[PDB]
Amino acid sequence: SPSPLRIFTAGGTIDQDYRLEENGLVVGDPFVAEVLKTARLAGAVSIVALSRKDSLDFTEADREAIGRAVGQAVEDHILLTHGTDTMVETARYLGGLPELAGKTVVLSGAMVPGRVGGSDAAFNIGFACAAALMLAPGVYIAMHGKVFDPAKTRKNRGLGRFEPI
Amino acid sequence: SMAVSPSPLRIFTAGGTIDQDYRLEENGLVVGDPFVAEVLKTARLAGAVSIVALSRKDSLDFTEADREAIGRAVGQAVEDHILLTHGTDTMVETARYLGGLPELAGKTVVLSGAMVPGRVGGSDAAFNIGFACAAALMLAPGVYIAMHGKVFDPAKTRKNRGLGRFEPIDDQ
Amino acid sequence: SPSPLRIFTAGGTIDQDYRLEENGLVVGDPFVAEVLKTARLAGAVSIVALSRKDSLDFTEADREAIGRAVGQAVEDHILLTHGTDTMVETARYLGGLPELAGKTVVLSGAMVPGRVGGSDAAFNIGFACAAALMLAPGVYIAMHGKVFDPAKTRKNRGLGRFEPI
Amino acid sequence: SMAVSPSPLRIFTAGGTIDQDYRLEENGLVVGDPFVAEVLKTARLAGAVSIVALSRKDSLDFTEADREAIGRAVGQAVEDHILLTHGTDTMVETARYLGGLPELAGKTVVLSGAMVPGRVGGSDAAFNIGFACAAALMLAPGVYIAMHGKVFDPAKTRKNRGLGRFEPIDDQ
Ligand SMILES: [Cl-]
Ligand SMILES: [Cl-]
Repeated sequence: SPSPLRIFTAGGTIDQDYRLEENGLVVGDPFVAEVLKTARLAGAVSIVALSRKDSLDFTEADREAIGRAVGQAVEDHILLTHGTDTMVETARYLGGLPELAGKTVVLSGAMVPGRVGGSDAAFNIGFACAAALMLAPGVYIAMHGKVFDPAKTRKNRGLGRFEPI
Repeated sequence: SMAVSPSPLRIFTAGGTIDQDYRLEENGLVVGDPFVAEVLKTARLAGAVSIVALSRKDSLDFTEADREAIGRAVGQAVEDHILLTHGTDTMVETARYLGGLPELAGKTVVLSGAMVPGRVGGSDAAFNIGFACAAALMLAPGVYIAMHGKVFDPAKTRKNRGLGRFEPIDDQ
Repeated sequence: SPSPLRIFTAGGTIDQDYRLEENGLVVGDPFVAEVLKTARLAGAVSIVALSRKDSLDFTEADREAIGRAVGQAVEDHILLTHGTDTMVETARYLGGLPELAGKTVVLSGAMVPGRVGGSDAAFNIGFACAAALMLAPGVYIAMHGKVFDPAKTRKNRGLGRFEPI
Repeated sequence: SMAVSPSPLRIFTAGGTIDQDYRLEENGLVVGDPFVAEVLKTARLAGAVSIVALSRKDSLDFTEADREAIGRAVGQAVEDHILLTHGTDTMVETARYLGGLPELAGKTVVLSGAMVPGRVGGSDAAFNIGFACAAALMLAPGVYIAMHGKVFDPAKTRKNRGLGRFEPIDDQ
């Protein structure tokens, strides 16, 4: 085989881990690296860290910086792992950038941290890798085993899911 | 009417390494329950996926009659998006057989599985299930093998039994 | 085989699990039950739920109620899973009760939730079950692969461990 | 002087089910690295435990010379608290052999392992390691089998190979 994939990590629930110092969860090392370590991949992949912030902390300036970072990739297939709180805001922002118009850009993450039992993360990473390879140029959210149009999607905080508007 | 989430994907299971589990009686691994069901249980799916168990035979007892039954089951499915979980040692033989059924011509059929049992630590299984579900939804009609985070053409693929990987057969 | 063991669950980090509604960890179902399900035990065990409170929330009245509950057990071998924040306070309280003087009472738990990767919980449960069977009547803390005297122990919050005073 | 945490327990590993792991080459389980090390890595121990790997032989290739080497290693240890991880099919034979060595008379020696490999989901291994570490520290000198959350007298124990459990031999 497939086209080279570049993966950017912006934090989120997917990456949370337990720390004794905080007596709870903190954004830790990118879980996507753990998943891809055992995926026995054939194709070229590179993983780059952007952020470990809470996605609620992202400003417009942070989304502009994420846009420029995705634009630094020569790869035309991109996965961004991200928190679900503001995944829609980032995805809509990227979808408006003429500079990304040739790329397939998929945002994903997890509702349950990858390091907690019963997580969606590994499935979501496989699904989102396929989506980043196979979908036409555009910006997408891949969650819940489907592909969402960011312009027509919202995060339901109370129900812990993405849904059509 | 209130929105109904479609369920475009059906899954069939034929066993293989992906489903192996330890049994005290055998003092070893046997083909267990379908591991794909465990992965989808926690995937928080928007739709549902019907998972239909076809066979758990050991690779050695898996016959041509068994492959026929798989082709009947895939062709009879209403869904046009199909994932078959299967052993890797004869996945190419099953994929090639399904590619020859004209009844499958409008369906996207993806075969997948795992090199390491899902119930053993460090398994490729969950990644492979996520990737193969997407592939079965997104690829054009045809028969494919989805492994190692890529798509293989069954007519141009072999299994390297030593290394536990699929490899392309290069054109000459 | 061994003498019957009664296990009481009072919550704590050991039992924490991720909930979408809280966007974080909450005290969930007792992890000791998950561990003992696969331990293939020969002996008689019964598990009883007392509390799912944060151990910091326990009052003197709650510790008196825990004492009376342990006293309702005919078993002379007792494990109490508990949060580490006030495990010493509960253990010292129980150690002062003449009514428990014939029982072996062991408190344990985990520094990392059992449902998070890399947890101490399963090891701690095996160790603490053995301790509850094998130690002389008394009240003990079993953590870090050793047995602590509650009267001579403190929880180091900053270092996430129990240590001699 | 500032307090030094003693390390009263030494661990020896002789393989067994507890250590089995999946290998692509064998298309199956082999005796892998010592799983006891994985469990103790995350136990947040106050002391340290030296873990000494003695053997990984398949039960079939495990010989009387191999049992002798285990008795030499346990007797030469400075520690008087010893846990040996081992296969369950011949744990009673090894335990009985060690019980006959006068050099072991002041040591508490516990044998343990797992019915299900540590690297397979749903394994007894971590519980068994915690329980057997405590047992090796708390029991009086002697040789014991610690499994199923209890202590077995090797002279009065058999393995039920069908059920994957140790059972007492009742006195008559
Ligand atoms: Cl938290
Ligand atoms: Cl095997």
